[PDB]
Amino acid sequence: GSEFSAMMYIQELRSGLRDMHLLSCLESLRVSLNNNPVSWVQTFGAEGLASLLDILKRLHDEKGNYDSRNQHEIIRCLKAFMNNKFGIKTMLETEEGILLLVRAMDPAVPNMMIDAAKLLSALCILPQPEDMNERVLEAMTERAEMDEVERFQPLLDGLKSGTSIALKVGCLQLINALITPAEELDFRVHIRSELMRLGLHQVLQELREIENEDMKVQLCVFDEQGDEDFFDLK
Amino acid sequence: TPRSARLERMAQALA
Ligand code: NI
Repeated sequence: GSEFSAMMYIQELRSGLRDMHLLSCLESLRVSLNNNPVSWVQTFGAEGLASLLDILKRLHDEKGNYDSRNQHEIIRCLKAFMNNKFGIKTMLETEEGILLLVRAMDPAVPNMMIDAAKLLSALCILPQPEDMNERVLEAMTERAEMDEVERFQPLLDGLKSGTSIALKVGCLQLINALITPAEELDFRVHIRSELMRLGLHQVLQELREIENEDMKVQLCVFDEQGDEDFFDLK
Repeated sequence: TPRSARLERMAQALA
């Protein structure tokens, strides 16, 4: 622990701190969530998570030299908090958690988008609850309306030549996580077609030239699933 | 099924 230190973090996070004071608090909490056992994460709990999500909302609502670092450090704290079942369960109990992870998919902050996309991908493949992919898509829809963009555009932007290989891989990994776990053939075919129409068709040609095994693994999953679906439609 | 093996490969990639 200590257990007392968890309560101290909550009190600090609720205190109205900003800028580098906030980042310094977040960095200390990120270490504690990584180094302490799950029991400590449970002591920090739903209330600790809620304090983190309230700040992240505020950071969006007020459009700050430290904003992008504070948003990403919060995402790092969520990455640690969600590295166990209790954390996952507690995040999925929130009303706004998934939406805030989707709003973290900003390709202009690529390492934050990578971290958030990985967390989302892991939710989608969970045995339970089922159909987390649907909740992710609901939140992508809400973000699209709020940002006035097409809903898959952030994922496409992540695949543009110019981005890091790690971001490209995380984008295609989330695409696969949205499609592959779905039981309904016609839904898989639909989503795939929506991505193709937005521009994935052209992008894929560029991705296949990349000599990176992690990319090849995701392209393989994507192409096979596509092939099976079209087979099943005949 | 082939889809379930694929899901397992996605999980292994995330780990
Ligand atoms: Ni302080």
